[PDB]
Amino acid sequence: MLSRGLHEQIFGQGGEMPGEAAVRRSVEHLQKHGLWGQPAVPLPDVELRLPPLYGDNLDQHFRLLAQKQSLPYLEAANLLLQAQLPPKPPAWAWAEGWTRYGPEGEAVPVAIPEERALVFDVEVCLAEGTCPTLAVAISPSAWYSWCSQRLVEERYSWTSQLSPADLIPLEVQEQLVVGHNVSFDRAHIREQYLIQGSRMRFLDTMSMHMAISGLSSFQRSLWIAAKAISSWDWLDISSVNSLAEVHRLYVGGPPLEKEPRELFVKGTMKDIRENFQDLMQYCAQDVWATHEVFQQQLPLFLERCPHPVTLAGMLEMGVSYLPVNQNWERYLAEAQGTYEELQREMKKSLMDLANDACQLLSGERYKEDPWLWDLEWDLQEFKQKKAKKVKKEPATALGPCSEEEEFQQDVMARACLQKLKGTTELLPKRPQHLPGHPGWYRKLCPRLDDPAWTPGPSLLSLQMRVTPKLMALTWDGFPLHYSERHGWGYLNLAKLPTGTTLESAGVVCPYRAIESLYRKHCLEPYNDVDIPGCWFFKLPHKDGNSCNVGSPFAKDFLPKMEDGTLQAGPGGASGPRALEINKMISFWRNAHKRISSQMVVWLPRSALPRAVIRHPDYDEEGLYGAILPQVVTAGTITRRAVEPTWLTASNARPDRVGSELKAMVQAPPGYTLVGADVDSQELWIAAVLGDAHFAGMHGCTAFGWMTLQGRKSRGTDLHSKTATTVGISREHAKIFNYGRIYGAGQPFAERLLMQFNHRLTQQEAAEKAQQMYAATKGLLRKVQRETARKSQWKKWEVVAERAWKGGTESEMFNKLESIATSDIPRTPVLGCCISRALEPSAVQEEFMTSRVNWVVQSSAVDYLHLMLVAMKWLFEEFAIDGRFCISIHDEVRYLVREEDRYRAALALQITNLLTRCMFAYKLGLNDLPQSVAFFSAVDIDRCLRKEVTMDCKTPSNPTGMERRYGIPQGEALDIYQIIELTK
Amino acid sequence: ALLEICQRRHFLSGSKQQLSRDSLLSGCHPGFGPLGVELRKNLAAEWWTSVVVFREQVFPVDALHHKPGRKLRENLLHGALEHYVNCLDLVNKRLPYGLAQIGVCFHPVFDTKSIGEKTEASLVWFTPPRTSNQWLDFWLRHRLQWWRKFAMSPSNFSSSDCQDEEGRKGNKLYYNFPWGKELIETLWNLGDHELLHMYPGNVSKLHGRDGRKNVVPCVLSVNGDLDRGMLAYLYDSFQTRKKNLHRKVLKLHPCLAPIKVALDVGRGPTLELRQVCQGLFNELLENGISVWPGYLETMQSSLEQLYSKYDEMSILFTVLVTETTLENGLIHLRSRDTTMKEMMHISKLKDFLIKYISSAKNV
Amino acid sequence: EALLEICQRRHFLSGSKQQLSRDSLLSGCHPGFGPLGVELRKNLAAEWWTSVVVFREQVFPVDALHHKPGPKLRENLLHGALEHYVNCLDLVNKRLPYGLAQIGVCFHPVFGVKSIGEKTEASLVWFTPPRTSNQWLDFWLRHRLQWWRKFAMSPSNFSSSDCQDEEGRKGNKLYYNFPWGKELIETLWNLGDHELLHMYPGNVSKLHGRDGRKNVVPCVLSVNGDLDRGMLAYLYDSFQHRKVLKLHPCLAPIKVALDVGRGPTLELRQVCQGLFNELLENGISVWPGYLETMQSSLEQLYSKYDEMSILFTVLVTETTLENGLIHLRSRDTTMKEMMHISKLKDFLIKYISSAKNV
DNA sequence: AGCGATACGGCACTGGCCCTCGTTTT
DNA sequence: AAAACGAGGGCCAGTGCCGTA
Ligand SMILES: Nc1nc(=O)n([C@H]2CS[C@@H](COP(=O)(O)OP(=O)(O)OP(=O)(O)O)O2)cc1F
Ligand SMILES: *P(=O)(O)OC[C@@H]1CC[C@H](n2ccc(N)nc2=O)O1
Ligand SMILES: [Mg+2]
Ligand SMILES: [Mg+2]
Repeated sequence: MLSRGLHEQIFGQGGEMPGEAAVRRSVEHLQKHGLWGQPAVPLPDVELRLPPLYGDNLDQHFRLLAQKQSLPYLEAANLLLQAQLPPKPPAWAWAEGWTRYGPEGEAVPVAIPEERALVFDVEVCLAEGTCPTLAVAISPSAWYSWCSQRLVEERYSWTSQLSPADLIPLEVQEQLVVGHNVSFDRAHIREQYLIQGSRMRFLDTMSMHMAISGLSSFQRSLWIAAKAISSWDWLDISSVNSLAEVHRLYVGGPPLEKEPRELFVKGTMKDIRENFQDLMQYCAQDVWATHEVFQQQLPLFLERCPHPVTLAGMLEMGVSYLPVNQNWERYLAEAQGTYEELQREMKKSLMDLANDACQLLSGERYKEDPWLWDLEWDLQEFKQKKAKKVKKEPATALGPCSEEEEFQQDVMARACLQKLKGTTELLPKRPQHLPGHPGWYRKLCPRLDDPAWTPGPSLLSLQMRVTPKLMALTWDGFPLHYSERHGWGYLNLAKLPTGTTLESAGVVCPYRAIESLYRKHCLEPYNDVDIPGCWFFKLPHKDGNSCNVGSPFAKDFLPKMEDGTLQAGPGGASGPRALEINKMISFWRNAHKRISSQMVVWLPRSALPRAVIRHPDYDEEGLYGAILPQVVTAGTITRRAVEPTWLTASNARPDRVGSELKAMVQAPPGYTLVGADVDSQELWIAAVLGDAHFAGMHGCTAFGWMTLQGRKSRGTDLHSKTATTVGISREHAKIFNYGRIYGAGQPFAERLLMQFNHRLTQQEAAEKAQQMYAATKGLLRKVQRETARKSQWKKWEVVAERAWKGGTESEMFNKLESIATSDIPRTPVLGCCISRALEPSAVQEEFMTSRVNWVVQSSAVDYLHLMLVAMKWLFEEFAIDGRFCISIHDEVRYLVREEDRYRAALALQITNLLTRCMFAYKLGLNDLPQSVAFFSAVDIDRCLRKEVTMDCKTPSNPTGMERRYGIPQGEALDIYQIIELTK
Repeated sequence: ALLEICQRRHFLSGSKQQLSRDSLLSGCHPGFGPLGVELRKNLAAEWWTSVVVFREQVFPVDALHHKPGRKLRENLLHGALEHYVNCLDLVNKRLPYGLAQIGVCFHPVFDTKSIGEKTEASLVWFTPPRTSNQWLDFWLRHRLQWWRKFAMSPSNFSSSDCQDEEGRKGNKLYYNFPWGKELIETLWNLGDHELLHMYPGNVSKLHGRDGRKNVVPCVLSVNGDLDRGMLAYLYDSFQTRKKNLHRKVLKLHPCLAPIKVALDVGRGPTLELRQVCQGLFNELLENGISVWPGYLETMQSSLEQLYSKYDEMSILFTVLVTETTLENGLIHLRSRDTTMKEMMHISKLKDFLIKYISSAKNV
Repeated sequence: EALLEICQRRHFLSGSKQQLSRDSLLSGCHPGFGPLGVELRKNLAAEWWTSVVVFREQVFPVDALHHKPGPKLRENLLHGALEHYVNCLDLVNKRLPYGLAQIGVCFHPVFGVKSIGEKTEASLVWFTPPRTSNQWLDFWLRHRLQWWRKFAMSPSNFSSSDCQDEEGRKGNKLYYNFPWGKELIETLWNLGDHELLHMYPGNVSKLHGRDGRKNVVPCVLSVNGDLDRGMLAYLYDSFQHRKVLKLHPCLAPIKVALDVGRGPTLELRQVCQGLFNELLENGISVWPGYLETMQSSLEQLYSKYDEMSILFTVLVTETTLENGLIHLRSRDTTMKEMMHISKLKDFLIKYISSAKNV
């Protein structure tokens, strides 16, 4: 009730728009495809009083909202654009705090620069960071230069107090701060760390540059290479995200000079004061270039992204906030400890293996070793020079008692010793590495004159290329090797000859110990090359490999390590345990720098909501603080968030060490976070882009009917339906689907599905051939399918027809290509054109996949912006405290309070509903399906995570530490209206 | 189960043949050798460093072996509990705080009538009831970590969570011997019962300032058998397939290793400026590193003989002084972990040893 | 006197009210020791083992059982060292005369009913040929006397007495002046082979060791020192309106203590924790008085740190958080000095190393 | 026209510039 | 006695595989 899925709505009375012929074609298509076995399972309709609409449509609703939410900031930006610039001061003031430079650049001591808008670029001595040291900010009125307290030589103690720069004005509109990578500067603002607030928002010129004339990483790679027939036309219309480059692109003035010494990251605080004026000047150049770039970018951005939703969305997306406490420090210490322990064990075992294998140097018995014969095995003993002379060989030149009368013979032996000592020092010069030990052992050791010297062979690895060959047996064989690729593995007769000859002089290669090792292995070039495993003699070539890349080293083959082949020796279960150790510290190895250096400002009990103090938690001399995620507002593609740490933060896995990083963001007492994850966005997006193109309704496609049919709650989604084929649940099927939509390569889907399902290649290939029915079909000499009924003809002139191309049957890639064919904005819906470097006008463009992905992912990001502005609209209109936002592409979490969590979840549901209705309205009709209108899962708890129930590794016990629990949601939250008076 | 000959040949134990697993695990053994008591010495010192020194609020306690009121003490926990008040006075009633002591205990054993003594290192940790379990888990992880290092295979040492007959939580530590796991250290959380029984009169002298309030201290306790531990490291040090070539050597950690370096005389014979060996000797012992003197000798044999003799004694390095070194000043050196000849300078050798041990203590 | 009362309040001895007398201290009956006393004894035993490890050629450390092997507690520390003689003959390769040192807790009956007392003594059993036994006995006499003389504030306080009998041909006993009564501190006897020949008959062909192509059953030297009596000796030797114990720097339990001066601030605790770790990193015993919790006076604080025999007292004021300067204060001179916090470690280490002389 | 896509880092390995020292030169 | 050329090791940026969302 009715039309195969709709809810009670007041978003337009009319309406149909029937399309009888169109729906006849859709019905016939879905009959021959064919799907006509409806389950007839009506979802429980919801009757609630919707918030007041402003009219006429929801388009003008979101438009007016986004406009009134970004109006003061647009005003401030306009104040920056028409700003008449006063010249730089002749000298910079060396005083703490802010210094105003107005008429003729005089020095006027100021605590806080009171301006509507300004540019900003903060400096910070990395040598003892992460505390700000210098800052420069220009305004439409005059200049400002801020110095930190680092003007007096003391022995400071950095616990990250409220030392960051003060920028916000007190009450007892309003602010806008622009800058290149503005999030980094925001992180150094004094009043941005508070629980409440804030009025001040930020505008990033880097993100704006990315939105206007951005380029993909693949493009960046060959852009900087400038130092595929028409792939070099966009080279001068776009640039990399660097400040100098973006300035050379948008301003095109003289090349700004960068600091040649990199004193802020290479030097200490000492050499900074020696070059204070110069560094100040450089910072000024930076904020000035940033100013110009902004001035040139704002109108371009406003032109290319006309809808205000993107503007306000980008405004709220830049003011993220992560509250934390001492548990953060404890997490750091514990995780680092665990990591150091596991690494200690691993390196201990490996160096143990490396020590007992060094003994077979004497005498020349290493040549027999089928693993250790490639490396050095050197024996050095250098050096000395003659100075003593002459002509005499220096190479050969039981009595019981009780004497002690020679009391001072000890100091005689001592004197002789010291006198002998200080006469040999001038014989050598520079202490080289240990020559006695073989070369492979020298390389596997730290230098003697190294400040971080550890005894024995260090630098063991995991993932090196010497140690895996040092011990491991090789796939029912003996030797492993590397040249262009390591041991071949994972990611009508054929013959190949053989040969064996000697000529001298090369390294000796054994091949009998190999055969004998094979004999010992089966004690429990051809043949045995297909499925079994064996190594030849020399050659070296492929002669039976599946992967076209190689894998040094095998670090994700645990099921291929705990099933016999392959194994290690010596010996036992040391192999799979080593792989386990590698798997555990894999995350913390490539992230510990980002996590430990992740700064955090602790706010004192004087500058925090006293309503939290009233709440029965302090907690026991506990410190409460926070950290701003420091996120680039818009990075390719499309204008997604870009953050070094929190966007690549590992989930809750009982295997990984720092797997708790996500659940360490604990909300302050009295407060709680309420968030949600769209399930699913891009799939339903592609679905809509299909059905809206085919006809008017949402279920008039083969692909678009299955997306909005399944429920994740005690049911089966499309991803889950493909995961139960079987099939692998569930993320793998998601990768398979989303990988299929953006180019279902036959070998890619092959090795992928074969990697995830673990079976034989034939049946797998059958499954793929069954699943490749979706993309089929498609379009002198050519593919045997055209616009004509038959391809065979004689001298038939038809070059005017070979301009159409599109798939058939199930999928809807034709529309995704339709948006990828337009040489004009290509912006659905909304509705923002991107990159002068990917726009097919004056571009080959040969970047199709990136553009299909651009379409759907842009729909996803506009979905995100819509969610942001929608959530912001009813959070200020109603009494919902805590508006701070924390978004991760699909998911989005708001820092609310314990008494306004359910109404916030209700706000999330309303938001999702309105946004879905928006995507429905932008293509027609305004009507939308049932199992897609509202969220299915709403997380409401203290720390943020994936599922409501969370286990972990490092702290072992989650609730054992001071935590709580989560709550699934749901249908019980649909009883608390948006009005304050509930329950 | 064949390294016993190495323990007898090189005295880390008694030369008596009657040294069964039972006689060693019960503590009825005739005694340890000089290298064995030195190993145990360094092990106990390594305990004292990583338990008492670095961590504050932990003070040494001297408990008696007997009672004023014949059988001796079974555990040095009670004697430490008797020194609770006085040690509360020097800490100014600031708990959590602990008392550590390494003393020999006497255990009555019915051999299937005798009594076996064994050295134990115990730490009694007086901690508030609010944070008892937390300190239990803390000490569990840290003790287990302390034992899992110094080992060539840390996988052997394990832990076991167990409850009392009443419900008190506790943890045991095992080592995997060739015949199965064996208890080496035990940790328990006594619920202030014994302290309440010892002081029935005034319980006011038992209150400890938890912070903003004085509470009755929950008594945590960790007792570690250093004999079974010494034997555990002794087995762990000794080596196991397709190695193609085997050599007898026990790989003890350079920190707890009995003799650090071994000084000898090569080429041989050379008279009479060999008094430099004495210089290097006193110089070495002055820095607190163990050095074996190879002066008066009957061998006069293959170098492999005394090399294996030093490898059976887990000696880290073998420094060789010959006449060429008497000429220039570059003595020879043979590491145990990797048997390889290496030339080096004298004071450079001293500082290399000090740095070797110091860095071995680290990561 | 007024020394036994400052050993109770500063935790050198265990808590007692009746068994605190000198007669009960001289006896093995206890009320054992306090942390300061334990550390003092540990340092003393350490220096003992150091003053015999430098001795050529080689002396092997051993441990003897406490109870009777045949079913009881030990009186002397000789038998257990005689049991490991034949075994340690192999390690010395039967080459030269050699000894066995060991420090252990021996017992002795103290006299209602009679009880049992304990004492931690350090013994050395030096096996040496009969022709060169007396000379080596005089050698050990001199070396032990000098050993007690090094850490002594006064060499005249320690004395050496000679004696002999029918069982022991020649023996020497080391006394200590209190001066409430000279007491026994260490015994040096020259027992014959009778003690050793009694536990191995026979076939006594094992006992005789090589002495320059000569087989001879070695005479036994019995060194037996008391570390508790020595502890009390140095305690009375250090006691000097002032009440300060001036124990030897190499012997003193806690050699430095650092507090704060400025009001309770976290940064002060940070700096003091840093200095704490730095000082403990180079093996320097440091008393943490920065906990603290009040820091009342300074004179009674210095009095407390002088009654605990702390060499140097360190004060970390608020200026230290600017210049790094810190307030040192000696014990033997009580001179209020000031120096940078970075050069403190080197100063303490050099000062301790400067006390190494004989 | 043919295609996983958008990122974020990490460690292992390498050819090249630069400084130091010795073998070789008035 | 004095000028010159080659060998060795560190700092540098680039590249190939892998780590995560
Ligand atoms: N490899 C990979 N590539 C791509 O391109 N995506 C993107 C495709 S869409 C977007 C969100 O996906 P999701 O949130 O992880 O999943 P869901 O299907 O949106 O709904 P759920 O309920 O969570 O399953 O990420 C995601 C991938 F993982
Ligand atoms: P995480 O919780 O696994 O994922 C969070 C979001 C979903 C979309 C985005 N993402 C994840 C993985 C991949 N491969 N690509 C993405 O865009 O992160
Ligand atoms: Mg999703
Ligand atoms: Mg997602």
